[PDB]
Amino acid sequence: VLSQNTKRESGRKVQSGNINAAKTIADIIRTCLGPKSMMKMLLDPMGGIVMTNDGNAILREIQVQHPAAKSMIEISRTQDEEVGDGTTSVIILAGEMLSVAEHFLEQQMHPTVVISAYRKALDDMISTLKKISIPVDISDSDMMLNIINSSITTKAISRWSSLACNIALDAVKMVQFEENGRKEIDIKKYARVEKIPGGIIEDSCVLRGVMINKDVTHPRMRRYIKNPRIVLLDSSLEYKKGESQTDIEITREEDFTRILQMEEEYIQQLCEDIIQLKPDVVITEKGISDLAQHYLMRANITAIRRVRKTDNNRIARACGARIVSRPEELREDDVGTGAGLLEIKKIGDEYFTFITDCKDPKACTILLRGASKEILSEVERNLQDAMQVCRNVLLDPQLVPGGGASEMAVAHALTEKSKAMTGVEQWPYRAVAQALEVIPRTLIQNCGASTIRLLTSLRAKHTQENCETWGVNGETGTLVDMKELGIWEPLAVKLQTYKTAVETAVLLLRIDDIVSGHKKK
Amino acid sequence: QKSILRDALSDLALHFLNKMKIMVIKDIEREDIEFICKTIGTKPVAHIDQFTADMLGSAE
Amino acid sequence: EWNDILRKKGILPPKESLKELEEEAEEEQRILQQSVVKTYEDMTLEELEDHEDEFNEEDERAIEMYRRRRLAEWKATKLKNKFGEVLEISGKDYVQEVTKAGEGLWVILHLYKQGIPLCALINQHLSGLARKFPDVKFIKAISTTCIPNYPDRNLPTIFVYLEGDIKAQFIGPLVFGGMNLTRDELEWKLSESGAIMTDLEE
Amino acid sequence: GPLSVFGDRSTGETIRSQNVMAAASIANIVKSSLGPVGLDKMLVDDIGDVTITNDGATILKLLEVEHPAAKVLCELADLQDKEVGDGTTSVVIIAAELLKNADELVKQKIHPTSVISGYRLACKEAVRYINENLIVNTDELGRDCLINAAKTSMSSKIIGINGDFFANMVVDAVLAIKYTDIRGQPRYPVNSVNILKAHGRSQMESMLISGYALNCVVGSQGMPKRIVNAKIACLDFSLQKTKMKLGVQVVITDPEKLDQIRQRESDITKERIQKILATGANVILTTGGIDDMCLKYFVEAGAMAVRRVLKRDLKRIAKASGATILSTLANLEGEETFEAAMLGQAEEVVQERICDDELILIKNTKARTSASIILRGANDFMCDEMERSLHDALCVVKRVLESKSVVPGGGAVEAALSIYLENYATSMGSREQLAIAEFARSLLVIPNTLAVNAAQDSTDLVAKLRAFHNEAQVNPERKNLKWIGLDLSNGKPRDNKQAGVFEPTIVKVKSLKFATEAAITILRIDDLIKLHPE
Repeated sequence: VLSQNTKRESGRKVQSGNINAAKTIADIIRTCLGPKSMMKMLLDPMGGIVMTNDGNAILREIQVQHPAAKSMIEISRTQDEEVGDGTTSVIILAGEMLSVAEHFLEQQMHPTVVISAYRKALDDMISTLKKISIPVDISDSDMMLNIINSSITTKAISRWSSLACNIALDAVKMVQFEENGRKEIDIKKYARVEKIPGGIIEDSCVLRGVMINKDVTHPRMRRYIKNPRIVLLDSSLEYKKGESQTDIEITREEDFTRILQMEEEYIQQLCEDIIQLKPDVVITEKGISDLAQHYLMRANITAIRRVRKTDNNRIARACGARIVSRPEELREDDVGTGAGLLEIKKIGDEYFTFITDCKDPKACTILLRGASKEILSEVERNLQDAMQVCRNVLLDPQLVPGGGASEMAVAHALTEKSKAMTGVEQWPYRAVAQALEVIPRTLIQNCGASTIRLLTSLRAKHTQENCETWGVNGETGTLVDMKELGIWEPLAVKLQTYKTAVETAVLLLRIDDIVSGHKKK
Repeated sequence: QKSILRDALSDLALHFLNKMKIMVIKDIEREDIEFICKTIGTKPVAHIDQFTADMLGSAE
Repeated sequence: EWNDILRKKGILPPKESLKELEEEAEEEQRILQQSVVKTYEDMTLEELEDHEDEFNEEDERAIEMYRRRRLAEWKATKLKNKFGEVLEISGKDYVQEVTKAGEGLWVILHLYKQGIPLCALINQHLSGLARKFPDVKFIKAISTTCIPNYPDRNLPTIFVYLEGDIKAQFIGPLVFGGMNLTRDELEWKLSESGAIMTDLEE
Repeated sequence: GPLSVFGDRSTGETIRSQNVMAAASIANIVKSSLGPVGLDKMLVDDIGDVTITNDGATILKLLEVEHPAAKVLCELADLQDKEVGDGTTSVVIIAAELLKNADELVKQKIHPTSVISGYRLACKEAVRYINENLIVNTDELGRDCLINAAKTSMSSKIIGINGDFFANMVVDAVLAIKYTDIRGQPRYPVNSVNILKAHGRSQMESMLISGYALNCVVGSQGMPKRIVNAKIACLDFSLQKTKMKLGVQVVITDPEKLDQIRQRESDITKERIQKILATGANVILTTGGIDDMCLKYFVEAGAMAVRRVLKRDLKRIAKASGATILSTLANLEGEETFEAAMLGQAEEVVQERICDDELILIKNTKARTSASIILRGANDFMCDEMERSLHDALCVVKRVLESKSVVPGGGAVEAALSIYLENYATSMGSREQLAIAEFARSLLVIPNTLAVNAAQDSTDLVAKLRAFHNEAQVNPERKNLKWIGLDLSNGKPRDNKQAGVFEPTIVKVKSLKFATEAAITILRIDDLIKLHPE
């Protein structure tokens, strides 16, 4: 028969559990968006201490028994990887609109017509969003700082935006590059995020160069150079142990001292081959013996070893240099230049190499002076979001007004097209359209001010044109035009949020059977 | 024939056979080879010096 | 209510029990998590070659002491690497190595009749093992000259001796039968004899 | 007693009844995964893995089960899947129904051999009828039957809402794969199209590569991550510091050769590197790994190399690119060399980032053209659902192109065969006809169930369908009333061929065959002995 510990359930209870868990999870992270946001705290299963207010970064930190919540977490990380902001937005949209679907499901409905209503609904509202799409040129720095401040308005570090926002844009350009003249690339892995504890927020900014937490490898080397000569090697200077085994049979009177002489001579010849194209700094990820450094002290090289592989990539990209593997292949074109300034400064109680670029960089490294690793992590996540949106606007010069007004605008548009169409799916259609504006009521709750009157006035104002930009002012719980407030969000972000929430709803509204307790095979 | 302690087939020789367009099958059990001798009349070759058409058969 | 009043007075129902087992198990689970960092500096012998990713401070007292113990360990282990070729001594001397073979040194006393792929593959596996453990005395020979008219249906029989005491036995192919038998399984069996400490899946 | 101690025994129709017990049981579970329209079932492992599935065999594979007759049903479903892929779900249902029916038949005390022979002959005649009268022509169709069959197949799947866009996609990765593997009959293989996931943008814009894509990332980033004109060379020979072999030893007397050999071992590697590179090859894909120095020589030369290729991937790349698999630089002569008769040629190679990760794209192989798909999933589990869906669709379309003759799927064939067989089993004097006749009634399980799964009154619907089939078979002029089935969306008896509900004939043929064989196998048992465990 069937095995013992396998429980199998069906009927209404499974969808009941699904919708209840969906609304539950949506009812734990509601109050974190808009200017009025309330800063959450959570503890990792390990025992760490974190605090954040953006969705998936913390929703990754929950273990659950029910499957639907794991599906929710996967949706959250999908949104995190795709857009990096408004993570809570898609979650709450999915939860509220599933809640709307629930009541309708109770009333004799079957999921086939429901999912058909989703497909037609999403098609219609995406088309409407295309209609209301307006492009704006991306060549203005003031625009980009405005959008960064709009995004960070949901974040508590908005205080320093005046400087901080600008910092973001800097990286977005000073890493920007294109392979062979095409396929423009902006690598965040090349935008290494380093944070030095202590210091005010203002002292933190992007440096037109590369930052590494290392120091000098020998006291008697210069600790400052204006223009060093850059070479990168990927082989150790210590004796290489070959591949096979020989076990030399010392038969004659003496070969051991001869062996040591040959060893030091090989080291000498390779080191002098390196010196042949006179450098000023040699950098390598491998360890180095004393003899190579001693030989380099005649050439006064900086002699830095044991660097990180991605750090090698970043430094090479910034300098524009190349990477060698043999001293013998050393040639001219590989040695890049652009090291406008080099320092080894003692910061706090740790050393850091300060190479400052003079020429064009194609990779950035960040100094982050703060008060604690958790706050620095917060600002790092938020600046990552900043460059994310900056590059998103770079790729697509589209904008629509922020503050959630477009939700109600497209809701009214779908209302009119539901009037145009004929069917019974118009009911769930308009219902999920009403689910769309869960955001503004959430914003009002964050404000804690009057709700119904402003909601109704907003609703009346948006059923006609000329008000689509006009939105909800969360600063003081009022209604204003967004042509002047400044909150503006890219088209692709809201596109992805809409698609993600709708597809999650479509996924969660098909199951009929659950079987639990089976074994991996 | 299936071999132990030693590879009955050589990778370099495998490429050689691939170049010379001959089917290569190894790891054949010790016993039913006589069955094969009874089946298709083939006879074993234990050394390349032994090798001769006398231990080679024909097939359709 | 009534049950807990019972509990204060009597023990006729059991329901408050066994809630300490999982408690202690979780306590030990959290406790055992510091063993990874307790011996981080106490296991690797290449950490000196791991400069610039292992150094934060050098107290030069316990750490030079660690070099001293490490070098003593290394010299002790590499002074014993003397083997690696299975050898064919004769039956005339046999009494002199069944007994005079050194105390504290394991002896894998292999007996065989060449010709069967069983014995040939076993000889191959042990010879290859000699390349890994040159601290183990391997012996191979023809059992006929070791034991007179020994039954040829009782090969290959593995013998494990030390100080003339049989510690492990593996008699005939009844425990090695099959060409599918491999390197690691032989090493596993000899480890199970108590001579070697390694890890294997099965 | 019987001297069968340390065990357990059973007999009688009771155990035969118990033979029904498990079998009919496993029917109910899958009772909502039928043909064109079904509902998915949720599975949770002990680890807690979140998994969804919509077709019966794949569902049951991940599930524990006992009463090895249930293993017989499991393996019959596995057989049907490996044979067709679609229609593999109904076999268990019809098997359980047939088992119950035959158990009742013998409850009326009929010789088991009688019902066995009746079932065998009924299956034979019904397979003949399927292959004769109840197929719909698709050979005359072109580029439309493909989409119709794909839609009918993946209709139960979650994508059909936009599956049209998908269907074309999938089939357009197929129709260009026309090669004569047997040199006299071109055949379309599977695994010739790679299915790769992407959990970023929405599925409605799924990607069809007019070329080839593989999960490859360049070694170092100083290396060119894209090239607009590439020469491809594929090696099954891994590159690293050379060790000759342990069968060859090195021992010298003068130590004046340490530098000599310790340079020579890599001199071999780099001279081979220059032999490959000077020939113009720009793309190098080696199944094994490559050490850093070789990649450094590459970035010096500006050529592109990717390691850790999987063997079948490399072979299919070389097939598409026109490259030649190589496993050593040795040639017809012992002294090794290199040739350019193996320069795989493709228009463009790029390392393109999708979500947070990149892979290698190959465009317009300058020998022939291949294809692959990048699915735009939502979360990993619906990605798993879609990839299973696409794999099954690939199997079904392979069947379709192997046999351009289609039976109208869904379950109209069930009532059609019921009517046909009920017409028979009435022209012979053997009581077995009763058993024979029963076979027809068993066929009536599949369509009815759908309407119950569709919450429609299956009774009247199948009554009308069987009336149409009855008049069609008693009136061959009205035989064309075999062009009416049931519509699952509205409970309408309507022209099935009009909509396009399609499945290849071999599905139903092999379904009958396998179901009858397993039915005989399991009805054969009417006793058991147990042996106590260890």
